[PDB]
Amino acid sequence: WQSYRTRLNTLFARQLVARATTGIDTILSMETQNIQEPQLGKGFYATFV
Amino acid sequence: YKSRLYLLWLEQKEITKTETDYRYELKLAHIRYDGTWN
Repeated sequence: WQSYRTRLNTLFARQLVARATTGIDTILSMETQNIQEPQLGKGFYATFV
Repeated sequence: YKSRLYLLWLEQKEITKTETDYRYELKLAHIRYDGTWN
């Protein structure tokens, strides 16, 4: 949209499948909630302090 | 694949060309979290 990129889908579940192999206890862990997904097209991350 | 159990298999379909020949297809399926299959 203009210069904006809005994420529509997620790969979270795709990765969750592996986490899930140890049961709920992992699924609901904080660590699981920190799963990362790929950036939206060409671009970069930067911290503007 | 990705810790999920999948089955991968080959099937043969008999098709009239008369003469007979066969089509080959590969199918893949997996177990879902509730134990059922897709």
